[PDB]
Amino acid sequence: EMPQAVEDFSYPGAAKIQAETGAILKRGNGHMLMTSCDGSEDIQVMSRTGQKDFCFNVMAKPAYLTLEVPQAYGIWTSADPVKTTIKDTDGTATVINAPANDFTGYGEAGSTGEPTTLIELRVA
Amino acid sequence: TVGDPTTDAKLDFTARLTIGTDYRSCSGALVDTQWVLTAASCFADDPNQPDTVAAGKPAQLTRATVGRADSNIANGYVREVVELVPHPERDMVLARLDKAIPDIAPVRLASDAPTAGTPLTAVGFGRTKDEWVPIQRHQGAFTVTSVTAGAVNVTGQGGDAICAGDTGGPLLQDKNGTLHLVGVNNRSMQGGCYGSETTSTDAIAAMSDADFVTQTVNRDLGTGNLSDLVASADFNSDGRTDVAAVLEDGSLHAFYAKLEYGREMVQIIGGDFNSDGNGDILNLYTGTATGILNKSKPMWHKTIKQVTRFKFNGRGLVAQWGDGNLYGYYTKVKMWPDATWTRLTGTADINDLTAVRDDGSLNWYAARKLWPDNTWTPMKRIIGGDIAVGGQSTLLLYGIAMRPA
Repeated sequence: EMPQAVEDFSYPGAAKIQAETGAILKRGNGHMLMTSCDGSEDIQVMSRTGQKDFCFNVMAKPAYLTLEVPQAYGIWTSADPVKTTIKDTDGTATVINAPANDFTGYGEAGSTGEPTTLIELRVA
Repeated sequence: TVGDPTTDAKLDFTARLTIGTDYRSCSGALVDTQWVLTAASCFADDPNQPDTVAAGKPAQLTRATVGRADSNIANGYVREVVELVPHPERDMVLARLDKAIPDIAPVRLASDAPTAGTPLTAVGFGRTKDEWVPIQRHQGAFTVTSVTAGAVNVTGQGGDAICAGDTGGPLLQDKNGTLHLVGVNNRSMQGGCYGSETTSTDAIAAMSDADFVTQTVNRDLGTGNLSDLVASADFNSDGRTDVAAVLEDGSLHAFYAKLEYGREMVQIIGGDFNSDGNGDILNLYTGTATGILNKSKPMWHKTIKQVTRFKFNGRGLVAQWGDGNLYGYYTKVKMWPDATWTRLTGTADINDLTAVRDDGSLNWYAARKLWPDNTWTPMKRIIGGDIAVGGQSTLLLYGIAMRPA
């Protein structure tokens, strides 16, 4: 029996990504895609888990995707400001505003040394 | 729907709708400037069981953009949905907008189903083979595999499956530049989609329903403030006398007896005057097979008070003159020995010419009392064997409300 052709804003293929890269994805506005890192870099996320890293591509602005990546430590930006929400081990969340065309870190490689988790990645 | 992007003004009657902030999204198309047709499942808590999608306001704020083929530009119109009218049997709903979009034409509806082998096209804002959400809408190509009870089964031709976000999207079949809506996409195998894989390209769509739309879009033509210009005749060759009435738009609308509403001067009188099989409406407007009146012509080569229909020798009019006399016309005859005419009405097969006295009494001429009480004083333009506009200008049949409320 066929499924309804209705858009629920659940990231397509998220089940396979969890199996292959170790990252998990949930809901977004559909304008951010997970892709490979091969000269097509836009927003890059580095962590010490899963397959080490992965890249995302922005299709339109504004855009967001509430992906989850444990033990993240660094982010690269390009041609755009990036608003990143991370969470500590005590459940407290904070927001870091990263500048365009630069590199910033998170807790683990930041000011606190905490093994924080990426909760939300938002495009200006 | 996986195919070439299109922004041409052939499919600018399409629409994209969203419910809530990020709750649900699906496609649709215009059937009027005020009405957009989509699937009922888009508004369901469970899209696989669109039974609880009741008529009335949307559960969540629902908005739609029309004609915006390219999402990166401001081109197109944005309207809010105020009311929903679900189909009583199948997965289909009509959305009423707060405001009209008079600039964008609707798509015509098909008169019948496509058959197996028929080349159909489809357009929508759903997922592609490589994008979760597209920038521009895309057009695909499908063929009919079979037709079922109120639905059409289709398959992708050379791939191009119906995917996700295509629900509510139109199925189209064109001929000689004219596009007709043949159905609305509901479910699919979703093969060849971004983020997923399956071989099958099969999909199912609800069959287009012209009557459902007609009785919803035009649901409120009457019941409001109508003129007294009402007349009866058979305008659909059904064997049942229908009713036509003039509305505030200055046009004459036909309401068909089962009154259901159709699609398309001091006194008005109808009847099949020339025995042509199509009811007509001093100039005679002749009826045609399509229910549309032709250009009128003079019935002759100003002191008459009332004129109503009357059948003479199987075929006619009766005119009440200011002198109190009543004459029938085919050649004319005297209807009554003296000047004793009273409100003149049309005829009906009571067993006969109906009439109303100034004292409110109703009677008929072969007069004899036709109604136990005397409450017909305020009644005007009584038409025909069942037989008044009423004090609220709502036609009653003798007094049942033939008109909806």
